[PDB]
Amino acid sequence: CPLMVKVLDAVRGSPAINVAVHVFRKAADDTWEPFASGKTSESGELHGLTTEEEFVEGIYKVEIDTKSYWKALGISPFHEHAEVVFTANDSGPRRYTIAALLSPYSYSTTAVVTN
Amino acid sequence: CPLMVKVLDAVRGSPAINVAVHVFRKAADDTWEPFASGKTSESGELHGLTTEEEFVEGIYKVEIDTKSYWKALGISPFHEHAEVVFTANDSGPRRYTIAALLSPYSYSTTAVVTNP
Amino acid sequence: CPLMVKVLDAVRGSPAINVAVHVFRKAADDTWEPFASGKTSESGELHGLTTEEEFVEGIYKVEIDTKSYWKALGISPFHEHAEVVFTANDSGPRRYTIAALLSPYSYSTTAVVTNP
Amino acid sequence: CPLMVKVLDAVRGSPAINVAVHVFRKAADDTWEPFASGKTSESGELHGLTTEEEFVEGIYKVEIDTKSYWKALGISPFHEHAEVVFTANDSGPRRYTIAALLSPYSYSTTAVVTN
Ligand SMILES: *B(O)c1ccc(/C=C/c2cccc(B(O)O)c2)c(Cl)c1
Ligand SMILES: *B(O)c1ccc(/C=C/c2cccc(B(O)O)c2)c(Cl)c1
Repeated sequence: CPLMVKVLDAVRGSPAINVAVHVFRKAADDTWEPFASGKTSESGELHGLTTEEEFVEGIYKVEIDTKSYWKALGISPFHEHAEVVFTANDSGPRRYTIAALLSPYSYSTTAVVTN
Repeated sequence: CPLMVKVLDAVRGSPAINVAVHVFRKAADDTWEPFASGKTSESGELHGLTTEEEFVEGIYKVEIDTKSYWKALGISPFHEHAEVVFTANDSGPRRYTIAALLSPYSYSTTAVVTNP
Repeated sequence: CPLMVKVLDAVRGSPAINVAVHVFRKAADDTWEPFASGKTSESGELHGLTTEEEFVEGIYKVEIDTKSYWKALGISPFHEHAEVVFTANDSGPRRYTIAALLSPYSYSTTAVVTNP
Repeated sequence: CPLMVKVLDAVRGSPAINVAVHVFRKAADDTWEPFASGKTSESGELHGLTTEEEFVEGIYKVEIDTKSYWKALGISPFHEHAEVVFTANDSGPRRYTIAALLSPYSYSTTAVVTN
């Protein structure tokens, strides 16, 4: 698990369950090609998106469908989705956790990058 | 205005209006003495808490009554309040904005510190 | 001023000054068309991006160039930028403030939406 | 583990390691009595603070010594510490994770409350 995504709900104080997540890698023509996707688990987590062989250096975009998550809960959301765009850098063995904390009109995201 | 408090609502996408704020200052005997208090306005801002003369070096606690705020909107929030504790003016007088972004089970706070 | 962007620095406790901001609008062919751009001022605010006439219903993307900002301070940040994507004015014209609080490996964003 | 504390570093993108955490419970005279404490692990986590028998309903304060954490890294911090004050409510079996994401002039905290 070179790449994990974790999503939390700031309104209900819970994991954000069954949230669609799409990962894209930037191509040479500078467009976003699908790379991996899934739905978050009961623990708000999404594992097994990629493997260390496939997860090469490059720019990646993690898109979290926050709008559908809120809509299914009956709450009026602001954002179309939440997007996290970052460079994967090989300099040193790294595991990446992309965490997002969601509110209807706000979100915050952080990266936890470890050996 | 050496100390201003700004409060936003992350559920409604609006200023957080009518939020009670209490400020304390740590006294010599190490207890929290009441220093100033007020209510955020329609813009979510609380001005006029203190003056440059009164706002001396010290350790201050800004306690924002988040629970009352959420309860009136029908939500039973996690936190009793949000408190922000910091040393002020120890390198000379500064202007401090204490900003908070509120959700029922979460909040964020940041400080903007400027030199007049 | 129907659209304003405000950017704060969580490491320095200050406005984030000289941050490039690019705004796009989703066109009919579903591509992102350049809509407006600018630089945050000394107060971390970016005013004057658009007008009530120009700022029609649509899906907008506000892209904040966080990486350039951190790089100039010597920090190699995690994110390429912060992007904020939202439908605007679909219930009539509103005023939008897009606020962001920046750290090298993290950021938060919130929207304040008011009705004039 | 009825109560867990997790602390992350937003500047370095890592767990906040070896951070002192103090938990207090509010007493009848409305003063804060020490309840539990520890230092965060290598994963920025602090487990085993209490047990379900001891963790009764009441108001608790979690104090995170953020100032010492930043000082030991050579970074000038704003806050004296970060404090999280909440009511533990029995209505339903609950596990509490108090998470905090730290910057030198800012922090955010959320509660993840699950069965
Ligand atoms: B939590 O991660 C968080 C707290 C606070 C803010 C916003 C602060 C703000 C917004 C508009 C104006 C001012 B001011 O200096 O008058 C401050 C965010 Cl985005 C996130
Ligand atoms: B502030 O706006 C903020 C606070 C906390 C988080 C996420 C915390 C987290 C990350 C990974 C795992 C767990 B856990 O419950 O084991 C919690 C963010 Cl993104 C932002």
